Amino acid sequence: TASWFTALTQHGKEDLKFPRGQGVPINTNSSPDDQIGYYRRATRRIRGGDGKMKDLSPRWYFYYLGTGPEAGLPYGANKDGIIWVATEGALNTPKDHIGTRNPANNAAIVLQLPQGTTLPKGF
Repeated sequence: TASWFTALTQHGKEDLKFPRGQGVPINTNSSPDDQIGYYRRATRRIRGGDGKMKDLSPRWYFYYLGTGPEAGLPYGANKDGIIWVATEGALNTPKDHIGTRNPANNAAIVLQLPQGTTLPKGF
């Protein structure tokens, strides 16, 4: 269970969020009804240089609605580390026909957004 897309890295202090209508990654292999889902924060820890564990910059992976680690959440559900995005005209239906990616036979799609998308500080 992998995201179809590469991650957004949060270098700043602000959690990811998008104005309504923005934030769905571009995917030419999906249609207007599909453009809806969530980002999920994935945090990694590493052995620091001084020996103590430390956090790396959080990553945010996009998943289509009804897929991925929170495949059961309905759109808009409040849950820490989960933020919601939807393009105008998407259908609030699970996207099982898109699903998630098997790295064995599909590279990640480099995450792109249409120009002029409003990113928070640090993304």
